[PDB]
Amino acid sequence: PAQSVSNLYNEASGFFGNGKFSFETGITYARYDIKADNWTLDLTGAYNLDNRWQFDVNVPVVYRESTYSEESVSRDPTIGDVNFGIAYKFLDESATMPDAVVSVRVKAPTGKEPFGIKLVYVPESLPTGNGVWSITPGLSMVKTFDPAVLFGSVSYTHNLEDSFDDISSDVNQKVGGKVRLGDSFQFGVGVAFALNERMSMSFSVSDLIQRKSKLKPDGGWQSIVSSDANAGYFNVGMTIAASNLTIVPNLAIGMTDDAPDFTFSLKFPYYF
Amino acid sequence: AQSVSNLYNEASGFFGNKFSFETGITYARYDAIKADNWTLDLTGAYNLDNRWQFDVNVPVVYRESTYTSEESVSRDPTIGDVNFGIAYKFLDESATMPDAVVSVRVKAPTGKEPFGIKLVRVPESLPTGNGVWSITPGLSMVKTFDPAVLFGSVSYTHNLEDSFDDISSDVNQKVGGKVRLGDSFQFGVGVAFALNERMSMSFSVSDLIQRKSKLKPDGGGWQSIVSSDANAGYFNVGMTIAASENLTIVPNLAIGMTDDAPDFTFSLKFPYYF
Amino acid sequence: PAQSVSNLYNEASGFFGNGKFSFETGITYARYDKADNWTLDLTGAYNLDNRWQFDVNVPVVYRESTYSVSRDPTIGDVNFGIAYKFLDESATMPDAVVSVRVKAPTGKEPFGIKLVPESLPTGNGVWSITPGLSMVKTFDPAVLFGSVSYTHNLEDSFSVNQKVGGKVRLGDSFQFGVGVAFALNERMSMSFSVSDLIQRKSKLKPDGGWQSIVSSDANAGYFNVGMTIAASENLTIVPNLAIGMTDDAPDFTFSLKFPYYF
Ligand SMILES: CCCCCCCCOCCOCCOCCOCCO
Repeated sequence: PAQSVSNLYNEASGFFGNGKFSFETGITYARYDIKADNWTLDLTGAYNLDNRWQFDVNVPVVYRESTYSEESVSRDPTIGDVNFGIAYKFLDESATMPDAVVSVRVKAPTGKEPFGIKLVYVPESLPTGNGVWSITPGLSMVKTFDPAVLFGSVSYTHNLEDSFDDISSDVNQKVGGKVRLGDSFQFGVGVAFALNERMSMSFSVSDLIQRKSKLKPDGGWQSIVSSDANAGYFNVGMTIAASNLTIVPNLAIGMTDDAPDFTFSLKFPYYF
Repeated sequence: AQSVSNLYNEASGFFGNKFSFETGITYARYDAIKADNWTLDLTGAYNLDNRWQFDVNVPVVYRESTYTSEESVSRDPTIGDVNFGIAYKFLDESATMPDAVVSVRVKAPTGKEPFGIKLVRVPESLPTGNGVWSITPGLSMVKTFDPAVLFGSVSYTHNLEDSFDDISSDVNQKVGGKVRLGDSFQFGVGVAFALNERMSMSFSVSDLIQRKSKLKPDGGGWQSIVSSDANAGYFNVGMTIAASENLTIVPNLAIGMTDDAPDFTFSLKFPYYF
Repeated sequence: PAQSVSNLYNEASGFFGNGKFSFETGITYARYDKADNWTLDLTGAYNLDNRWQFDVNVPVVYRESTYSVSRDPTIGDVNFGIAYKFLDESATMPDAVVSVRVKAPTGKEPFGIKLVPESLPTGNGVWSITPGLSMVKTFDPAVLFGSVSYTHNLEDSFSVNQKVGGKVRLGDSFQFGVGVAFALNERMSMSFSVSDLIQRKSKLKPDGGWQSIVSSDANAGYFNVGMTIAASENLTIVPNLAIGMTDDAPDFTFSLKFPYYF
């Protein structure tokens, strides 16, 4: 099973199932237009049991400079909302069947919370995480139809309701409350080709819908306006085989207002 | 070559593979005022000796727009502007020469006119059409340079003048009048490959330029509307997928480039070919 | 050979490999949001032995910035370019090339214009040395390729009720891109690429002290889909869509160019 195909399948299927363990460094620039430059170092380890089950942690690391006639704000490399996945390959591909993988991705509020950030207007700091617990079930198909590998994916992210000491952006008020960050549905599809024994290329489109954030001061449920979100991405990416070592570059053209203008990913999946 | 022919149908606008029925779900996202527009197209088409083609399209228009606080407007499954189309394929592809099709698109103002809709200060309602007739002549050429299939396409939209009971956005007033919607030009090109016996992919570009719109209130004079004209630009990525070689699944992303065009537009078309 | 893999390189690399004298004429449309810009680029070129290439480019610019101001066709910023290949590709190496472009301020400078403003400019109005490195390399069938450049702008001396006059320093600019290309058949190729221009801020000193212009800083992301189609033995047709990504690019840009190899 040549590395172009197997790198292509890993990337698409979300299921690092070439070896038995796997560690991966990723670096991701994103550009928001408030002008804003955001880099993101990801660190991600995964192990495999019975060719069929996968477990993994991911640790994100976040530098962030936002500019607001103009004044600058910063956040130096902090975590990160740490997330762990479990994944299960319920269907192995055949002529009649696709490859299929159900998964669940719990994510925890380890990063700096966006709530309580006062306004000395320009923020006194920038966040690194939305401040709540998420749980994201998800599905992904992949099937080779020589020489196009078609692939696709759905997921839904329930956030869990949490409470907070301070939720006033105003510089004089400790107004405590609690927050339901509303749910999201995430859809995406695309097609990939094994260009040669080592290289593979992919075109894909994904979209993300967030269903509006309710809030409750210590008061009644007053939902945050402007908080619901559509986020459209268009992606061109390879897949370049190096050694066990691999480089995976990707561009993400921001089709929506809420998605960043573009985003350059450079991932380095390494397999023991 | 099932995908060659599915590519051409799609590129040309000319069903080669007698009768054709086509159901077409489309989503489109505007955000400049946020808006989520769903369209459903029923289309039926006859084809005569791969030479003449008549067809009819019936759009159906769900719509939802959003204007500290902020109200929303909606618009339940109302049908849009129906249209009949005659296309004549005057060149056959050869070594020397392309695959040429010339066509007219007669488009009738069945949908809910935008004019009159009183702005309840946010609209009272959302339109489903432009309220005027229009005939749009067009050309489309398609030529292989194996395995690259080049294609092109150009059209002009002449809108006819029409009278309305009310052209005013005011709730408090009713001024009837006439309108000339500014005519529009539409150029676009692209390339397409057959990936296998069932599938094709496409990369394409397109532009729509529109002349400005004029009103005439009674009994005043013609007055053109500022910032009414537009240049809607689009980048397309697409595929053909022969499903039962009879059924064809046609997905297509469309990335808006210009503020005048929808942020994106996903499309699904299910040509059924008899 | 082949004629595509040739023309593939010559766009990616910016280097006339397979020719002595070369002349390229091209037309470019760009929409902003309202403005409409066309540019006619007349490029001449000589190349010595897949090793040195010299080239002259004259831009001629027609613009319509609808607030409604025009600027009838007029010469832009004429530029020339010494360019030198320093690695020819092997199984191991890439086709590397180093380049230096001087761009002289032959276009109408933007600094004079008084605020609908009187006229539209057709050039930044200062000189600029502009070095840069290219790579191309075939990993059958993928031709990977990439670019890097800095852009030093030179200082010069030179708003309506009043009329002040002094020195200006245009921001320096780093640029870089990457892309895969394909040889589709004997006559034609297809490309895909990305690039981001990063313009540093711009100081201005009245006849006074150096004041940064807030806003003059910029980031111009672009995404490009392209082709080379071989017409004659020596005429390529080079179409290229360039979808802008950030607010500082144009919404879009088509370019048709026609390099003839004489
Ligand atoms: C809260 C988590 C963020 C939402 C991500 C959901 C995406 C799940 O889609 C399944 C397919 O994913 C494709 C690539 O994912 C790789 C991540 O796992 C690394 C294993 O090597």
